[PDB]
Amino acid sequence: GNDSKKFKGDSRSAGVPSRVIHIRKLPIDVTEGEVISLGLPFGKVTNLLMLKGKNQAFIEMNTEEAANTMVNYYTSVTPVLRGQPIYIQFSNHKELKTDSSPNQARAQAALQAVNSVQSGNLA
RNA sequence: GGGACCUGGUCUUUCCAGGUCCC
Repeated sequence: GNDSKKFKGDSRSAGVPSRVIHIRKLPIDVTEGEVISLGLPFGKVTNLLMLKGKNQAFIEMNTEEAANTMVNYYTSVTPVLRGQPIYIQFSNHKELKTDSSPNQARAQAALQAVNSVQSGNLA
């Protein structure tokens, strides 16, 4: 039926079992909240890496259906941040990590603004 | 051989390819 061999895939293909998205030609003046904001209307986002020093970015969806729908819309449209359109496709990686730049400190902090409860009972 | 400038590719922060200018 509508089913297929979705058990494998890569960044140059679609239907990947991985929950990771990649963005190319990423703008410079753009921030961690923008890379999250383009993936939010597509489902829950639970990880993020800003690849500053390069025009690239990475994010992780909490669900495979959120990642599947995101690129399935972005496979026919190009997202834009601060008014600047840039390319997107699946990531070749699996689960978000950071191992090569201090820029990991800003990406792991921006996710807290998009996931905290911010309720008035806090102190 | 070196430097500067522009565009494209890109899979973890870069790297790579092409064009232009100067020594």
